[PDB]
Amino acid sequence: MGIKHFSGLFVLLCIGFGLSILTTIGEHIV
Amino acid sequence: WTGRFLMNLWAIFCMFCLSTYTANLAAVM
Amino acid sequence: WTGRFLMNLWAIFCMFCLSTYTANLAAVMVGEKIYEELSGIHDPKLHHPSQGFRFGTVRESSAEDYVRQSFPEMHEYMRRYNVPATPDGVEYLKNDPEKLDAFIMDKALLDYEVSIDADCKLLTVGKPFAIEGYGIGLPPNSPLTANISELISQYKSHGFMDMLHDKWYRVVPC
Amino acid sequence: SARILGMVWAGFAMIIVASYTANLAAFLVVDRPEERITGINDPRLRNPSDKFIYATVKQSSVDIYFRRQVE
Amino acid sequence: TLDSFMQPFQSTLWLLVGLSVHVVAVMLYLSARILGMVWAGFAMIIVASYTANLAAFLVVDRPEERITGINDPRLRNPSDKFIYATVKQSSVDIYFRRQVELSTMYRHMEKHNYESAAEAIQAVRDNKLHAFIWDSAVLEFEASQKCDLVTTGELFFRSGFGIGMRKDSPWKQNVSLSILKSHENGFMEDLDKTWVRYQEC
Repeated sequence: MGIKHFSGLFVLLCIGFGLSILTTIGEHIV
Repeated sequence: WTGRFLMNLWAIFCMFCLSTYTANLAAVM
Repeated sequence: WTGRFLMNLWAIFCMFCLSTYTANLAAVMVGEKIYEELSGIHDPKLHHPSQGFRFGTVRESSAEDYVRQSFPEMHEYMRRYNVPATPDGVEYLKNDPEKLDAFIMDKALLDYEVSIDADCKLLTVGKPFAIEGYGIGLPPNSPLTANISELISQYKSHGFMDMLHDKWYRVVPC
Repeated sequence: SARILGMVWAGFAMIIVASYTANLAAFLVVDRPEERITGINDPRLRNPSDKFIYATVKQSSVDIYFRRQVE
Repeated sequence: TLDSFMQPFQSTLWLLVGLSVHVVAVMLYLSARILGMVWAGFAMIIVASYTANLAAFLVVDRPEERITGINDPRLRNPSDKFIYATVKQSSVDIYFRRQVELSTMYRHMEKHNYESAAEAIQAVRDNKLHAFIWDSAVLEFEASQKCDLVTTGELFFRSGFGIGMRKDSPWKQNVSLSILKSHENGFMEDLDKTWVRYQEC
């Protein structure tokens, strides 16, 4: 399950980074 | 003082939790 | 450059050391079985005295008379270590504190008296030396001096001792 | 000597933490008491103790048969 | 010992960690606090997982090698990695054609088989077979001089090397008397020390 957990962690990290970038872009003009 | 004590307590709790998690992961292996 | 190389070397060394320590601890906690070790009869552990051990036997019994008159240097080094009976002997060693630490007595009784003690604290050690053999003693030339002989030979050859020897010397894992 | 003492103390703390973690993991792996009694040939069911007083209703079917076996 | 670090396929984990670190650096270059916290947590979790996996791998060691007895599990269905050879045309073959239960056992002993002790014990060194079945004293001796292979296992099928004598021969008793009086008087042990066991091993 180690590979599965690592893939899940990577997916969660990517989603979090994308959401943070979008929020920062939105608040930059806000 | 208060902040240092709170940080130390949080560190101790986190270390205990990490040890417990590692032990559980080893046990489930 | 130099700082990055130093940091990388330090981190790699710390990680490898932590992994090695974890492996060593796993090996140390994953198994342990040592006890003592005796090679045989000739080992200087008892053949060469070392400040007064116990290694007792059974007074005037079967197997003491061997060391009575084959290694005639150390009978005084038994004398104060011979409790009379067998079973009180075998418990005289287990109920620590230490009172005795080795024991010389015929094999069969020993191998029985290790196999009803689930505490598993005991074990046969070393390789056999010398020999004896049990038997049935009869008066001076009674008529049944051979009928028993042929009969018991037939019994043994038949496959009858196996039934018994299974029935009693049960080997249960501790 | 402050820097050297601090580095040594940090190393000692890390070593203590690693040893504690190793012991905890080993203890967690070890714990497995279970082992219910099984049958007619068991170390628990071959010798007496005080923690295993087992009985049977007296003078009844079982107890009579369960007495003749000299073995 | 501790050498199979790369055998554990740690290369894939190292490559994944490197790619994730590069991705984190790119994202921080392109909010940085959240990504840094995520990377630190991932590093700690990966460290814990690597330690746990290393401990689990250290637990496994493929123990219980060698052999225990004649009724132990391995000696009842030899697949291809325990082709043990007796010494056909001996007493041993006869004793494996008269014990009924051992039938299946015997069958595979009539696969690859030898015609002398010498080539056999040599082949033990040649590392093809992983056993041998042949009487006691010869075995312990051979193990002693050619200190290459250690005896093992228990004993079975007991017996005794008597001294044979013709039926109701004139000396039918006195040899028995002398052999007993010696056999307790520390003689056989002396001879056994001086002839049957050596200490080069």
